[PDB]
Amino acid sequence: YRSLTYEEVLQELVKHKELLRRKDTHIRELEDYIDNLLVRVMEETPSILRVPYEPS
Amino acid sequence: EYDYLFKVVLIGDSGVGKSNLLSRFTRNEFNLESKSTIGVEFATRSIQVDGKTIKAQIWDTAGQERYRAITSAYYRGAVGALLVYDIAKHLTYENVERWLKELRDHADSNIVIMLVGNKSDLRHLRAVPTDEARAFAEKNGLSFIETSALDSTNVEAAFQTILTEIY
Ligand SMILES: Nc1nc2c(ncn2[C@@H]2O[C@H](COP(=O)(O)OP(=O)(O)NP(=O)(O)O)[C@@H](O)[C@H]2O)c(=O)[nH]1
Ligand SMILES: [Mg+2]
Repeated sequence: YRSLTYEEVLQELVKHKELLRRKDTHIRELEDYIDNLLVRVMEETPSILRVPYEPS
Repeated sequence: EYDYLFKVVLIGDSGVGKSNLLSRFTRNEFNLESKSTIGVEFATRSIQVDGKTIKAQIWDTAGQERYRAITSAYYRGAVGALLVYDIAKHLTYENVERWLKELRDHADSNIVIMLVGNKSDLRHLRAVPTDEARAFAEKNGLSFIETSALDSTNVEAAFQTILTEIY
């Protein structure tokens, strides 16, 4: 933590911004997958999305 | 069985209390630590209104994003919609016209819409005057009600009204 130089916390800030960008990208990929899957579930077997879930 | 099966959708900004309105109506349950809804789901409740038994099929999804791949299927066959805002957050009310446009663009012309001001329990934090929202609803031909999923006020009345107004 406080053992790092100014230049070293700057590089770490850079590193964590890169990373957080990648995590946001991944979240969007997961969200997209979910929505695309759900379109098919909703059109084909919407009962799957019921709460509580009852299998057919 | 039932005399009628009505699909109703919940819409409105993230955080306004859609999922807790659903849980309160269908199970008389409320969760203070509820998180943004992932995916899409529905829950059912049968009720006696006007001497008829209506199976209400209530759909729910997060309101983080107005339009998604699931939006058309979400609105498809829906005959009722609860358009919900948070009385304690004026921004959620400002966005009501945007949600109304999403309806007008993707739902049936004859969908019955009920404007719902939720979190009425937060009296001390009110940011949307009742008269303001009621006037908007009137102008736009929408029924209007204030609810609290937390303390249960008007939750059944909101759903009862819209289900009634679909027949
Ligand atoms: N005080 C108060 N808090 C409420 C009320 N209804 C819901 N909340 C709280 O508001 C937060 C969001 O509720 P939630 O139902 O998850 O909102 P949502 O509209 O489903 N969110 P999302 O669209 O992102 O799924 C939660 O902490 C919940 O407990 C209410 O009537 N009063
Ligand atoms: Mg929700």
